Amino acid sequence: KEEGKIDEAADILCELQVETYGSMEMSEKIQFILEQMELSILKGDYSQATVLSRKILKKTFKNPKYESLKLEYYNLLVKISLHKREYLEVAQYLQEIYQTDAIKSDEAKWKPVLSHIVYFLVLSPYGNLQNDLIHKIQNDNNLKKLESQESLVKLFTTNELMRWPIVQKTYEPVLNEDDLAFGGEANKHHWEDLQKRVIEHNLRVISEYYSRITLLRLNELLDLTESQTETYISDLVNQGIIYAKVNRPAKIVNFEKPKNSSQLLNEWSHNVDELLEHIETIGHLITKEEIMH
Amino acid sequence: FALPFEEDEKNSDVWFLDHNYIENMNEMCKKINAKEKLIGWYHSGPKLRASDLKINELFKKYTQNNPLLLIVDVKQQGVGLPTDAYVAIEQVKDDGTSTEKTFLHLPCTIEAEEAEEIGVEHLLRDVRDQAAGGLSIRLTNQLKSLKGLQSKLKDVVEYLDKVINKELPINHTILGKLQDVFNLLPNLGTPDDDEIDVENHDR
Amino acid sequence: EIDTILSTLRMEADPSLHPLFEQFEKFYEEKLWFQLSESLTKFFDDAKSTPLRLRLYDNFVSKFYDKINQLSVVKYLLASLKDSKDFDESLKYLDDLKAQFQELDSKKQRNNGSKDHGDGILLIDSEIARTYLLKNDLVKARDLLDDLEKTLDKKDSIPLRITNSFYSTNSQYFKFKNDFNSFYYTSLLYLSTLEPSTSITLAERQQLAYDLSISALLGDKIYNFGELLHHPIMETIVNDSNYDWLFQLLNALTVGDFDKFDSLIKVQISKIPILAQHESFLRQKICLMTLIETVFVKNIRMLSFEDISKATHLPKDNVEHLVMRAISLGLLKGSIDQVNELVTISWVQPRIISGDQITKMKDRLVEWNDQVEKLGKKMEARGQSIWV
Repeated sequence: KEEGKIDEAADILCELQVETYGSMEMSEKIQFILEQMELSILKGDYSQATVLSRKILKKTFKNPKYESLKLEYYNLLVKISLHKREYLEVAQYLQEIYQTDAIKSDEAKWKPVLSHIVYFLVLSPYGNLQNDLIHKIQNDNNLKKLESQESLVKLFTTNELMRWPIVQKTYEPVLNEDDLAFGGEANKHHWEDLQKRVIEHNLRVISEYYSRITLLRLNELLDLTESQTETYISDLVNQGIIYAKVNRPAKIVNFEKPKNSSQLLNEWSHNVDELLEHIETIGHLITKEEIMH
Repeated sequence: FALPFEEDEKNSDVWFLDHNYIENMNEMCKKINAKEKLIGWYHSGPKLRASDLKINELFKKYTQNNPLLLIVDVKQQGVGLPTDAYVAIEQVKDDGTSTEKTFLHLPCTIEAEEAEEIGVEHLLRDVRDQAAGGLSIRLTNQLKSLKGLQSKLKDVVEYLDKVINKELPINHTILGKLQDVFNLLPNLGTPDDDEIDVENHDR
Repeated sequence: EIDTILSTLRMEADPSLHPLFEQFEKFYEEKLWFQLSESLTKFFDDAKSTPLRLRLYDNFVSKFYDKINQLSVVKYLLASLKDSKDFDESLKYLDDLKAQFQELDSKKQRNNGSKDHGDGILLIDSEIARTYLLKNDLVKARDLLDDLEKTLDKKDSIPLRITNSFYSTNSQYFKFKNDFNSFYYTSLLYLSTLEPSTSITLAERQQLAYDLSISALLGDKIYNFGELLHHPIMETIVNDSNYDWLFQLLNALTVGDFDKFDSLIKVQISKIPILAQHESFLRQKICLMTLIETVFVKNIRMLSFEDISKATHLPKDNVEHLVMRAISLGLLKGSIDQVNELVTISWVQPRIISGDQITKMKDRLVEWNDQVEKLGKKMEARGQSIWV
């Protein structure tokens, strides 16, 4: 490891554990697999590390002794997912660190763990599953004893409009200056990803709110030019979040959900019923006023 | 079951009611069926009173629920229900009004058991004027239903006049209800209407 | 006896406040303790700012606690500790009385057959939370408050006094944090449930009216501007100079006149750093108020942006934001055609309905009443043969 034969050393420990499991303790088989996983990050074979993790389960961390190992495992799985750039997964491993009995009780120890969650949850694509996860976070009071994390997360739990050159500037001397969020190295190339998140969140808002809008107007909002804006709507119609139709000459982009004849009329039946309940209760309070005066 | 109650003619604030009587009545009826407990007291109407508020508070001792005041009208007025129902509830209000005891209307419905309903059907044999049966009968209901609404709306119009010139009280519950009517009002000449015509051709 | 302790307070006060103490002692001798309650009340109104109030009451707890009315004693104790500048001391007295009832109602309830000590207990708990809000341990105060709130709603019929004190603690918390919105609703309950035998002074009340007006101006979901002006508190105080201009800001929003608003703001934003750090909230509010007003009063519910642009003195870029915000906050709901250039609103939030609006509401109703009646004659006419 110290030598240049670091690369040979990874292949050695790795091959071994396929056959061997011995008459070893629980604590030792896991101890060897954690070691093996690290080596394969260093060697740069991330796929090998993926194979390695699944031999032990997460039914072998229920015991309090194995918490030091539970934590080391949950930390490792993060570095793996970070390389393949799937942030949904990263946050969920970190969520379980926070849910650790050890981590939770100590003041100092919840602070970075929670902070780290917030950054990778937002960076995940914005879908239906995203919705329920970022609002669980929002409800916690640990987060409200901080203000730095709270300002970023708050933006995507509302369904307001927001614009990239503004969001970029706000957090530039806060969290772009904290590494393992934005502005690190690999994280310098994730500051560039933050752009996509803002747009894809905006399109949710805009579809619901505008039933019809000009495209020429749309490219301002998202802070894009025409080429970018069409691509991002097309992908997003396929994903199932929104349903839309986009016109290529440079006319109008209509966001809509299909509504049949029968459906529109059903709403119109319910209006009518509800109006007649309104009028009956009104007659009762008039009768009632005669008693008052 | 009846309680002996003698109600005065000099005032409405003066009444005799036997507390000792109520328990004896309850324990005998407990023997019959033991799912019966005090849930209020009936007034024979004809109309609501504010001396009933003081009586409500007395029945609140017995109850483990909030007393139902069931104005059972004995005058059979109106073609609809002869029951309006109310429960005494406590509120503050936006006016500057403290600790108010006041009665909020409850919608009235009727249900009957299987044995009870078929008792009615044995007694009566009438076809009713509010039934929705054959072509003729529904033709009658349709005209009757419409004229029903017409009567209630006309009252509202003359009630509005009576706030604003004859100084009846202004109340946010009454105004608030009318706002809702206007906001959820249907509209024609919309694409909703064009579709209604199309549905109309199919029928 | 008590005469000797009492004498010291009599020396220090005014000569004209000297006779008042002699009457308190006159009743004590005679053993009329209803009459002593009444006599005690008087001193407290015009001199709770004295430390003589404090003294007086301490001697009274010791020699009277089942003698004068129980309720009068605990109400005094709320007043007393507002006058004590010591908090450590405050905690000590609250806990002595609280402990004293627990043993006492075992004997007390059975022997008389009645008189509940749990009414005192709530009045006591209110003052403990109040003390932690004045020491500015805000985590502690809040958590006693959630527990207390569960407890009040359990008790079936709440005396106005208890719930009044609760609502005071709730007000004090929310303007320290400067959540304008949370404060507004809680103070509407405070002004309502207000006790007839005063304990919230005129002086206190005028600063509360002010606090409310600031909250309404700088908020973002307050549009009940008129209700405050129709409430006795403000009906009566419109006659003092520092209570001209503040209200004029609130009324500028109600009628939505931007000419009046821009000029007053120039002056007062300079004066008051609260309007200045919350400037952005303040600028938004007139334009939102305007949006919701125009749809509601009109029988149409589609408006061209041109009309909206002219009213709010905005470009088309900002009508589009304003409309979007109304939808987020939930003050209007609707959809936007930027291709027809309309905003078709489809729902309006119910709000306060004033003299002018009732007339507008009323006319709409006459038209539909007459419409059914005309229509009904034809339906009488047609299908004459059968009405069976």
